[PDB]
Amino acid sequence: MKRTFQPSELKRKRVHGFRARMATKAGRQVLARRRAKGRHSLTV
Amino acid sequence: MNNERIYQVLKGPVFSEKAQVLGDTAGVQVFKVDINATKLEIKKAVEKLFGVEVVKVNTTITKGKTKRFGRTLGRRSDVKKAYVTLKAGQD
Amino acid sequence: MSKVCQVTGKRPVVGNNVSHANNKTKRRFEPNLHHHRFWLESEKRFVRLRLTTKGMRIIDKLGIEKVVADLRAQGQKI
Amino acid sequence: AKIKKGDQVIVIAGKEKGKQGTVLSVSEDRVKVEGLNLVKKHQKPNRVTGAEGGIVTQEASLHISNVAILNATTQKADRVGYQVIDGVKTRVYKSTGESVAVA
Amino acid sequence: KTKDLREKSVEELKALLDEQQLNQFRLRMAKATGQLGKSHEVQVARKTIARIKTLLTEKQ
RNA sequence: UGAGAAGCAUGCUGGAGGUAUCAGAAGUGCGAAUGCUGACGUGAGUAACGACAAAACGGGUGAAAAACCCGUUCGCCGAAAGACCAAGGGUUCCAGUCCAACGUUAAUCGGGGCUGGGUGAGUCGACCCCUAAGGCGAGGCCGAAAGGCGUAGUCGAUGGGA
RNA sequence: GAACCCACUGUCGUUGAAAAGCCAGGGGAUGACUUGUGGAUAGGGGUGAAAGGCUAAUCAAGCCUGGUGAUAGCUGGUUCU
RNA sequence: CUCCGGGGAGGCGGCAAAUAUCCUUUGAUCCGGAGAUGUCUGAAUGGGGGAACCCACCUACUUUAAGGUAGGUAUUGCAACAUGAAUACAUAGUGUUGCAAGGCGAACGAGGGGAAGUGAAACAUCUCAGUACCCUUAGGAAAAGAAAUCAAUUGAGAUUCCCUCAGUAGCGGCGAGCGAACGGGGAUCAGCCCAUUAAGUUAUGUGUGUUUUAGUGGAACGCUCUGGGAAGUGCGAACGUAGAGGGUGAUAUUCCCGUACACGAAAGGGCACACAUAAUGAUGACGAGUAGGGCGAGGCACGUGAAACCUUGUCUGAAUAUGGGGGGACCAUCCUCCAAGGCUAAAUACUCCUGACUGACCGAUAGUGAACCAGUACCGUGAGGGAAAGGCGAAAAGAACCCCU
Ligand SMILES: NCCC[C@H](N)CC(=O)N[C@@H]1[C@H](O)[C@@H](OC(N)=O)[C@@H](CO)O[C@H]1NC1=N[C@@H]2C(=O)NC[C@@H](O)[C@H]2N1
Repeated sequence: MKRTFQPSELKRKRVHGFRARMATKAGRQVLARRRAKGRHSLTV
Repeated sequence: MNNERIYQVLKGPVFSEKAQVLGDTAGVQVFKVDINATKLEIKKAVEKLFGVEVVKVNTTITKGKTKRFGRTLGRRSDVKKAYVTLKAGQD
Repeated sequence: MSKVCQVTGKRPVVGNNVSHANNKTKRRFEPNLHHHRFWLESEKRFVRLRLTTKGMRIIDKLGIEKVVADLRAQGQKI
Repeated sequence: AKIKKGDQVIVIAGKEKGKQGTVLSVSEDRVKVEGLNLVKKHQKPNRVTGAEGGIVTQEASLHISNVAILNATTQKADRVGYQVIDGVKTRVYKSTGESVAVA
Repeated sequence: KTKDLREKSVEELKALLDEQQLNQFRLRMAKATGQLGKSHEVQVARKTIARIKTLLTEKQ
């Protein structure tokens, strides 16, 4: 049966990407939190 | 195109059965080149530093392998190869 | 770009509605703002300002030229 | 104090206490002495280089604080101090104050 | 070598840099082919290239 | 040995710390909370080994062959169980070598470990020129702030252009 | 009436081959049709040929992090002589 | 990589041994200071974009082919200049140059908005609480501050913080709860101006003093017994302005590194005080749409109450030193102060970070989630969640060689 995850890299980058996060204040706060926690990879 | 870039364009020759057959049969040289080098750069570099006349250049890029030593992973760097065709019998 | 009076600086403030059973809910009080065109002789033109009726009372008492000079000195494009 | 690659030392602690020789190398806090502190090494032969293996005897390092410089005149263990003779620093024996013999 | 390197003019230094880069390329080719047993030649060529560029920046 | 929580002496193991007396302070005593973490039992050498398209023999190699290789027969698919492309994956592709772990059995075999190779374009595709839905948006209008919408523009293929 | 899209009956399966299937039958099959790529609508909100249906195996108010060690006149447990 | 200073025999960073080529007393490795170089993304700023990519233009030099070097090309605000509509003067608009800003980061400060779980043994006033959270924006601190203030013997004398007064006076479905001030004792102490204009502060240079970024010297122990090994037993000795600590084959003041103490800086940095130049303070010259009032709210311990006082959304509205504000409804008398203009150190709050030192704090299920290649493996579309895993030996001396397979 069809499952929930149907991967598409263009959609992945446009929804969860670095520039998408930079575009809004809440996304910049997300990036700040992840930098403070010390994640090795900030975004997808 | 300057001399400083000229001395960095080429890296070394390729030693393999395919390269050996190509050289022994069609007079084609195989070189490892800089990843950012272009065909015109390669042509001018070969012509200046080997005194032979180049007919055409073909290039290809091979991605590096990802493999493990012990408990850590690693990746090798990409390698760009150049197939340089010379005229008649040269080099 | 806001409900702010150019002449006096008034703006909405917050408060409470109070019912007969003393229930309190948040509200705001708004200024009596609106647009008005004033003839300015020194520059031969109409200047349009967003201001309150208290702003008009101040303009009536002091003159339009003095008020415009004060706003320009405060750094507004009038 | 100081102990360098050429001096004559005497072992003051360990299984080799009382013996003497010439130091071979100094590195960190370990020193090697000629003919002293020998070990038996079971060496496997090296396929690439041949050199069929066997049992060999070689020096092993001691702690640098287990050896003392030797005073030739009195043949006894001694400490090392520094003195500015003329305009240059030099090593001297604490007991007598004379200059330390060179290698 | 920087001592005697500093005792040369700008034009001499630039030429020296030119044959030094040429020599570095030649040594790289020789080592890649396997005709060079000693790599300190490559190391010192690199080092003097850096030295000449430093001295040129200082002198200009 | 003492009424008890417990104390004392000593054989073996172990290989560097322990601590009287009298005071002082507590992370001070566990069998249970369908308590928490790790290790190991019973069921039990029990059920099962994943489409009922199907296998048989000779030779080879090997420590070992029902499963690998070569050969001779038998059977199954054939609008897909064959041949391609996009998306997605990323070396799984080829050769040599190894069999501990992985493969629902063994394995000399492998999409497994190790070493070394391999992707060649003016014409194929992308990049590039053009725009749809839609997004962003100099000035601008609006909003306590953060911001909302939008003009000129600028992007955006699933479409047009050797 | 094939492909394709559905899901009416029965057997089996229920520590399954499968966290919704297989097999034998069944319905629509030029239309209010099926489908790829890319977009829009966001939680007392959305969307709904309307079942309180669906909104990432979660829905009479999604998920995550904070207030937060919420409160519990209730149940359990509470270690030497 | 370069220079300056230190230092004096080894060195070529770690996992991580071996090996090779080697460097170094013509002074290496190493330590401190000052310089040179410094790809691409990212506020990212030439345009665009799915971050680490795609596409450009203009100058100067260089090439003869299809390029190379360097510089420049964002927006907004301010200033100068130029140009310039409807529209005649003009203004709007447009461009060039020069200057400045944007982003990030622990806590503390100030300001704009602002809950509910809960308690009241139910619940709506009330509480929780101006707490959590969101937004804007400083500084090394911020804010406040020199009486239109309190007091009530006619006395005190700017602001801030701590101890009392006191769980008192009061507020309150007079419930649950909330909760002062006066006075007294301390910490620190400081005032100066409104157009000829002050104290103070910030930059720049000079001078003096201190501190800091490498380092140098630095005392004194032998014999014997046990033992694999002595620092341990037994016997005697020495230093102490040094008997802190760490290491060495078991427990060391006299073996090593050190310790007390005494010395030390080419060059650079901080702080302190004093001079010179800037600049600021400093659009402001005694305070009118202001004080006061009517209506609705908010703040004061104070919930409309006998409710003074402060702020203002709306409507109004004085006197102006023979004047005006306050003393908790209001009036009279007394006492006290002068609003509608400004600047100002200390005592106070905090720790992303740096150096030294300390613990009746933990010792691998503890202590940070993380002693180990941890915000990793792994889970999730995503925000996010989130582990397990320390110990051979003093020294590899890490088992040559033989046998089964
Ligand atoms: N601290 C909180 C006290 C709560 C009250 N006590 C509850 C109460 O008694 N409400 C009643 C009630 O709602 C109803 O009359 C009746 N009885 O049904 C109305 C009819 O006018 O009158 C209300 N009374 C008031 N309205 C006024 C107001 O809001 N402001 C001023 C003063 O006039 C207030 N008092």
